[PDB]
Amino acid sequence: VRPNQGRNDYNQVGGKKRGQGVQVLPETIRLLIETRKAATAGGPVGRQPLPKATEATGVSSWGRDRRFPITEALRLPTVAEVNAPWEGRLDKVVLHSGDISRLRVDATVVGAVRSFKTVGDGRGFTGCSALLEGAGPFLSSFVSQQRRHLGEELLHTPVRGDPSSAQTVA
Amino acid sequence: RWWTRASGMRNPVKWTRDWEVLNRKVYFAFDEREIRRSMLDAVNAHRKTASLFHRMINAVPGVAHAMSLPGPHTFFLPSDKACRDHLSPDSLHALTERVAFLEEQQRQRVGGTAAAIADRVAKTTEQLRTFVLAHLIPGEWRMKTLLLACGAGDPRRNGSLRYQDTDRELFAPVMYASRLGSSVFLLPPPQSTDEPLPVWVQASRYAAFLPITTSTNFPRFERRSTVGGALHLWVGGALVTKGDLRAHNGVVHMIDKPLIPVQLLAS
Amino acid sequence: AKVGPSKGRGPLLAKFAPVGFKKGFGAIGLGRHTKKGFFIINTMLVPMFKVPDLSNCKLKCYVAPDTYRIVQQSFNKRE
Amino acid sequence: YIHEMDAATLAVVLASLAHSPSAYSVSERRPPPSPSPAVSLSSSSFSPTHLPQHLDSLLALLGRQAAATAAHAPDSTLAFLFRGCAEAGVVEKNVVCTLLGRVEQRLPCMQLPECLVLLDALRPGLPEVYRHPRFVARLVAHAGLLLQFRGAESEAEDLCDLAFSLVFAANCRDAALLQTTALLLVHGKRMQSLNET
Amino acid sequence: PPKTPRNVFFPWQVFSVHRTGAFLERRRVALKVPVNLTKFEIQSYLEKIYGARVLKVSTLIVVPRRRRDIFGPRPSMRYYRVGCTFKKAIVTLEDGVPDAVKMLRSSIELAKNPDITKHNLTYSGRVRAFKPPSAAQRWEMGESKYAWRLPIPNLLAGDEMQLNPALRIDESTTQMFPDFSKPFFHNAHFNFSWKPEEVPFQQTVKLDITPWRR
Amino acid sequence: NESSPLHMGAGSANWTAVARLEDFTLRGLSHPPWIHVSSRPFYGAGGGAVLAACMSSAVW
Amino acid sequence: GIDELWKGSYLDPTIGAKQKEANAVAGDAWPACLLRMKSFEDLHKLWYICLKEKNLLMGERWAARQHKQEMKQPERLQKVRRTMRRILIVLTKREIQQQCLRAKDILAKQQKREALETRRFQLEEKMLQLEHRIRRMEPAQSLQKEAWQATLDRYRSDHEDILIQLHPLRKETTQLLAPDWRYERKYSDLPGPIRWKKQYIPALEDQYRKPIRF
Amino acid sequence: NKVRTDKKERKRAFPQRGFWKKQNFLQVKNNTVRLAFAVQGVDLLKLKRLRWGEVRKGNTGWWTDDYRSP
Amino acid sequence: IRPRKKGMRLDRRRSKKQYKHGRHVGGWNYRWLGS
Amino acid sequence: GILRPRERLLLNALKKEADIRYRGRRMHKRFRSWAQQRVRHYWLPQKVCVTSDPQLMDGSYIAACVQKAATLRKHDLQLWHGFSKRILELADSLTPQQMGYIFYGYGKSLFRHEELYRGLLPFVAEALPEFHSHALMTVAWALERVRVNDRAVVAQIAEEALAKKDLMRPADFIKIVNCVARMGAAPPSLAAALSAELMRVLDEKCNALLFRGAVDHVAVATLYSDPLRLYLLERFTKTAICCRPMHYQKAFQSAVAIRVLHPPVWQQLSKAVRNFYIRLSLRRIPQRARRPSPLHWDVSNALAKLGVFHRNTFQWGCFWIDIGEIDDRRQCWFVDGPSDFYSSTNEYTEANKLQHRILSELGWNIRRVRWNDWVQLGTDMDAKVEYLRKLRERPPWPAILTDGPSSSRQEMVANLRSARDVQRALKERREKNRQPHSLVMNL
RNA sequence: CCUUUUAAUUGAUUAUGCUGACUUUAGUCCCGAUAAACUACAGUUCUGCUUAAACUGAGGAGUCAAGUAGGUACAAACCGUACAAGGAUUAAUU
RNA sequence: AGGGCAUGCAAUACCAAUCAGAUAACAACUGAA
RNA sequence: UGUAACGGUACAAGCUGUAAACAAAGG
RNA sequence: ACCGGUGGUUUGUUAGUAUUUAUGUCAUCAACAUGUCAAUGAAAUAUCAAUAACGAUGAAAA
RNA sequence: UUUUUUUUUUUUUUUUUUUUUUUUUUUUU
RNA sequence: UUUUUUUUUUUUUUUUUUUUUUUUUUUUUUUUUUUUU
RNA sequence: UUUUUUUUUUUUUU
Repeated sequence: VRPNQGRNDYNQVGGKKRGQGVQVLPETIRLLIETRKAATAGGPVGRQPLPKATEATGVSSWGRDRRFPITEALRLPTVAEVNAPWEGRLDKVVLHSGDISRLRVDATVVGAVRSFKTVGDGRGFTGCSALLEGAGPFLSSFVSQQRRHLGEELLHTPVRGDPSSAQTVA
Repeated sequence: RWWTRASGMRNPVKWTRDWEVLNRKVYFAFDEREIRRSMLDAVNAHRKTASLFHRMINAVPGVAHAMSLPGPHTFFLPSDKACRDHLSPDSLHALTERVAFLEEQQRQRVGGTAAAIADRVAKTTEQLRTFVLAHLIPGEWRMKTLLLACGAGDPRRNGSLRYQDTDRELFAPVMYASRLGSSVFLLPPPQSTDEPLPVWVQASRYAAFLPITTSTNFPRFERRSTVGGALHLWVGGALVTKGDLRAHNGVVHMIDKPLIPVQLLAS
Repeated sequence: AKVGPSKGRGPLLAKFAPVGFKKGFGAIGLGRHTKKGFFIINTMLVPMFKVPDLSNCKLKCYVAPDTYRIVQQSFNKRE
Repeated sequence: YIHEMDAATLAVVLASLAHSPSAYSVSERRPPPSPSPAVSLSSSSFSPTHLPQHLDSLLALLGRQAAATAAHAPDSTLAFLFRGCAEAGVVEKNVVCTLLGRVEQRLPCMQLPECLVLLDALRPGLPEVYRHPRFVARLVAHAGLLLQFRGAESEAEDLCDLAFSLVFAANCRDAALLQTTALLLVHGKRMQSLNET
Repeated sequence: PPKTPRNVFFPWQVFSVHRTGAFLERRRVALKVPVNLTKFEIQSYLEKIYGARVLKVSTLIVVPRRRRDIFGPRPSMRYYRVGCTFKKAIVTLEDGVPDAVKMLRSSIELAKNPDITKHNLTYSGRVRAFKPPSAAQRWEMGESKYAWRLPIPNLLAGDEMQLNPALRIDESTTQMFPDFSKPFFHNAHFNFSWKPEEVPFQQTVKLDITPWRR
Repeated sequence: NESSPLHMGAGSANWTAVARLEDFTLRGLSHPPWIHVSSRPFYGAGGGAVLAACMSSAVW
Repeated sequence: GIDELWKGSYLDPTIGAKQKEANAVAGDAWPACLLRMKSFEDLHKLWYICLKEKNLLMGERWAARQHKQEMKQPERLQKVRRTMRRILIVLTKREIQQQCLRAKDILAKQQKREALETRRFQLEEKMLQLEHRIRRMEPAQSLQKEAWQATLDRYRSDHEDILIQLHPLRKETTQLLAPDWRYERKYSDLPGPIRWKKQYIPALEDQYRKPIRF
Repeated sequence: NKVRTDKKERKRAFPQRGFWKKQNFLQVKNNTVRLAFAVQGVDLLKLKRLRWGEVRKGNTGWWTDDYRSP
Repeated sequence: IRPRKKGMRLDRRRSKKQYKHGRHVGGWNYRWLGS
Repeated sequence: GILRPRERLLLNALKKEADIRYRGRRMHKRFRSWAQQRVRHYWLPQKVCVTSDPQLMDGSYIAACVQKAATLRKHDLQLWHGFSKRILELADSLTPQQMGYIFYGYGKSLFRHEELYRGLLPFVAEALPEFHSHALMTVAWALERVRVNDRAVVAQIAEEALAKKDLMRPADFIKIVNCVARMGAAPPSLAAALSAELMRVLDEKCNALLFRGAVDHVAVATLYSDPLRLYLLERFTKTAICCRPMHYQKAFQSAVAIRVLHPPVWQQLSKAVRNFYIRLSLRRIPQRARRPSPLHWDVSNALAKLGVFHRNTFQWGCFWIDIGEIDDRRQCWFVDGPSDFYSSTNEYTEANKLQHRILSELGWNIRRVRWNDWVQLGTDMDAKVEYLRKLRERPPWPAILTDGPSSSRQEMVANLRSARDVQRALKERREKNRQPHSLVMNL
């Protein structure tokens, strides 16, 4: 039997090693979740006459309720301002850390496939799936119709060192 | 992480080297070996192989109690294949129908038609019990025991079983260029039968090729079953593919033919 | 003492001990132990040796003695 | 240590970041003797310390981890994970696909308590990726079998939640299902629980 | 020593040749390496830096023996050692290597000639040598005892090599063929483990354990 | 009196001695004593740039 | 190839004594003066050349040691060691430059961060006081309530701007706080390493895990 | 022991008449070495016996000089 | 020390006993560096 | 405690038996090793679900799925066909990397479906310039395994390989060469260029381990020039140690074929080199277990009924013979099949033609029996016997094997389907005759 | 030198006293069971004991000690020796 | 102090009821330092 | 902080830490 | 008058001084082994010449 | 052929030792 | 009769576990869904 | 006393 006897820790019932494949009951999970949920129960405060900016320029936004916030592009600091001390060039360049999709901009550059098909995702880069999900189903139809209508136009590129050709293409 | 950890090949323990004493342990480890499992256990283990038998045993009462006794016994377990290929379609279908009927009766219990059901079950149970019990034989009869009994070990009777040869020029021309260009043993009667059981031995096809790949010292002279082994045991003209299924109650042998009593045999 | 580091024996080693003592000399792992005594080796943990091309190299291990005087002479010009 | 989290931990973690998180919930190092703002934890008109937009980096990782952890999650935790991802706002189609698949796999093995939490993921305002017709059709079909063969086990509160889910979340139009749910709430042997719910 | 990182740009390992007093095969070279390197790492070092062809790499641990300061006019009785702990590596190169590099030579002690004596000696306290079965000796990938007479090999062996084993039997260490009828040994010419059919029938003798019963 | 390196190492080794209710103040050749040994001396006329003095307090 | 280990050395059996003596000659070690003018690639190649020379030298060293004799021209080793040290000195200074620069930039940003933080701190307390004052008088209407609402409205923007401005700095500041495998001695060997201290995570410490690495 | 640490110096104190000579084993060992050199074709005994400044090419000795009068 | 005896004893470094003395080569009065 | 004397004996004997038994198990275990290696530098990091909706899948997703299925050996028709259907739809949005993965998966799975290969080939042909080593290797490797020759595309593959030689891997280069040689699509000029590049590749960036893979009897005698032949042969000798039976066999075959076909080159070798090969033949080379095919057995039964003695299976030095007559050993038959010919065609393979010519040279009366001709006979024995008899009276085949008439996928399918039922009806009839059915129970 | 002082512990044949050297007993006592031959024309000395086979398709049937005890010039020195894939397909070269 | 500085002395204590260990779900469960 | 092991140095009661007895020249 | 640098006195000419290791025991434990880092000489940057003798340097030697 | 690793079976830690260096955006080629 | 072994793992049986999973090494063979048996 | 693709998990047994 060895001299291991007498110790209170001898043949202890239940242990770290013993229990390796046991999961907590859903009761605990539910309890925790509910507890966390029920921490900010209260009435509204402040004022909200006008709706929150959640849409592009021109288009109004009163009915389309959005749970997620949207960041403004025109409000971000520039690299020069960032690097300035306390008291082209980098005066019009911004390096943002966030969701591209959730950004109000005039234009967005996207990397599409050669066939120009929106199936699941594009090239897989960061934000492509976000962008394509945000975009409505009619994107596919528009691109499809455009393909057909254009045709030949989609099979040429400007000549290197040809600014006039680039402008004509544009 | 102790004094010694060597195992396997490198066994620290010391064993006896004497062949005389070593020759006694083999007998104890092979003949006087003890088994915990019963006959039923062995039978069940091969339920897949003998489903018919496995089901009949547990279906018809009496057989289960009979096959659990402490006294030594010998059992034969015919194969499903054997049954299928031996039995006629009508007999096979009729047997299966009655087995299913008994199983359905038990399922109904656990879950003049009333009078007729009693007579039908009474007759079918007796018929199947008679059929089943026929295989059972009192006493423990081993494969070696039978083989020796059949005169397999007698030099005066091993003449037709030891010297075997075949045309080597036809099967190994490259290695031979110069050539180019038993008795019946009677067993005790079964439990549900009075007639004895004859047993004999025969030479296998494989036995006639040993000299081509083995050192032989013969003196100067002056269908085929695919089962392995040099010798084939025929118990009542049923070939044994497997045997020596030792148990706490006896032995079990698998035969390639279902033994049917005369009482069940047609005219 | 008869047994131990007291007669120039030094620290215990695999060699100087019964079978079963586990002690290496410093290495890098290249796999893991299974539940049956086997060992699955992985090629991912092997280091990579980087060496530039040496087919055409003008440089040598040592410097010519005449270099010293030439380097020295340049200093005097700055005066 | 996002990548070291389990399903259980990750579900609650996700929920935390989705259920109107507050910055004052964090601990303090040698705070003043007076109480902390955490005592009240009421609906504020502003975001303390940081804005909600400063967590997408972490969100991405969370989702990725969820994706991985999906395969070793019991049935009970699986649905909680599923709902938590949608609540959080996991937009990643590649991430969602696998989740959907596993959910589909494990669907028949679930029951009404695990189906209501599933249905919660199809509420309005959530991403449309989770609203796959092939998924919702199987879910609403499975709910019918549960109500048909295990209707005596469902409680009044569960039936009330299911009625709201089948009308506002799933946007179903099955008059037979709606009538069965209505009948099983007023005609069944549930007066004692209905009066106390 | 310090562990080797994943990307090595300035390796510090120093490789050198070790002159051993034992006999070495043609395609085998003995090197001295640290005690912190692996087979793979050793292989790669030579493969990338030197670019030498390598087949096999064997490793051994070398530990110096203990010594005592007993000699001299003023001994200290203190313990010490000569040399350092290292890894004796053995590399099986593709090409041959001269013996004058790997093996030692000395004229003062004529007995010290591992290159000349080859494996005939043990160079240690090994009274009995050990030699496992050879590749050719083994069944798998082993030379056949009956393949010499085949048609196919002879085709290849056209006026270039004789496959008949009867043309390569030593005459100074072989006995004449005895008569089967007459008693003779088995090992004289029978280079196998089976009784030839030519041999007449042999009788068997069984020991009597209880002769008194007669 | 038998020779047992296992016993020796399991009862009289570096990790086994520390568990002993002994006078550790005594110097030990093959033991981990707790006696202080005063370190490297003062500096004479060598280069001031190459005089070592600390390590665990300075590691970075 | 493998031949390089002994080719041109004293160990070479295919050359005479005069050739070995002529080969034995050497010059001066590469100084920091010259080593500073070279680029990364030249120093990287010179490192391997010096390593090859050290490997060749060691053999002779050991050979001599064997016979209890001094190696011919022992200064070569010293020379090679000095060159090898000087190359790494150069490289390390090159690295330290960049490290310094980085440090400087972080200190530059810290100062603005500080002030921004302070301001935000103040504004949050004022907003909380206004929200509590508004909440205390819910079931009542007055001018004061409107006034407080206006002021809170003002402060909301006044605070949001601060966070918008603050975002960039926080990320940048918290650069080195987290570990980087790239900078670790395990995954790299370049000058200018970085070390980190292990943390205590109960969530991990309370779990049963095997010492496995794959 | 080579280290000279055991109690093997106790017996040596007392005088002795003689000691064993493993001639049988030594002879065998020598023979094996001789054979191992003979197969290559170099004489070891000859070199271990010849006079310091003596030259004897091949299997030659005193006997050789007998008939070689001229 | 035996297994049974060793299983009920703590390490000496677990206590403050190691910083309550001044034994050193110089003598019995040791002063720590930078004191 | 203490034990009974009776029990003691039994326990000790049992224990002893255990030892004996354990000693008796590791006999044949020679080549085993506790240590092993597993390839892990190919799996993707991203997680996928094979059992997912194919519609929601993309190129990336599908690519991953295909390879994971292959690795897990989840052979499911229902699963694979959906993959193929979705791949056909998404054929126009596949990256070179993805395509390669797809190909590798298909090939590893041995999923015989020409419909997909034929549809994916043209897109590969257009994206050849953007292709890489791995993709290029996988394409050919899959194609070879599935036995779908494409001389139009395979050649292009080779040319792109040659263009990107400076970026390619030795292994992939070697495999490409091998594949090309087996498919038979390399004109003389291409062959020459391939050989010239291969020699430099082997001599500059190849080791013992990598060199062994360059050994191929079919390739050696049809692609490789004399200068590369000699170098290969010479280096094999040196690199023989680090080899396997699979390479040994190939080497031996190479030697034999060279001797038989190119006496000059053979003689050009050195004495030492020659000796190696000479001695090689004398050794016993392990071989995998082999047994007759159902077609083989049917042919053998017809032959035996005709009244001719022969053998089932046997080895002859370095070549296997389907049928060998005992009365006249010179005679031999060969039973072909669908695999013996390219997909949708009846053209013989390079290995089959090489083995036919080597034996014809060596003097073997060789006859061939096709399967499409045989199937037509149905389950009639007299027709097969007459068929065989008519063949026997005719002269043997020429040295140079020729191809059969044209065929089609439709025809192939039809034939296969037809044969499916024949192989089952014959088995049923065979099996039924074994049943005596004598016993009759009264009951 | 003389004179004053000195807490020097200041005084020896001996406690079978402690630490060392060197005489007498005292060229006394102590020596283990079995050897011999190597020549002036060929050869096999006697005795005690009796597991001395090293591929035959099979790792010689094990453990432990030696903190490396059958390597090396009639060396108590220096210098070497532990390869589980057996590297010499070294059946060739000269 | 320009640069570099393997490994061992069992270390979440620059903090916090006690009682094994990488410092223990309640209870069982106890105490002169 | 104080110490033990391994490696280098001339194998050592010293020095030293694989960069193992030195960078002294940033336009 | 803090704080940095330099110098001197006392402790102390009257007092004392320890760091490395061969050997004992299972362990606790006990213990002052063996002149000096050292030919000698103030100086070896004085030890020359070799064949016996006589010769050289040094206060002194072969 | 052993040792290593699961079980027996034990932080009943064999100082300078290990599948054990911070715990997977790994650039799949 | 003095009343004697079983857990890691192997085989068999029963299944909705999982890249923590078998070479992108190689051979052989008539062959496999839905609108060819 | 576990033997050749790695883990989790249930019954019987020569």
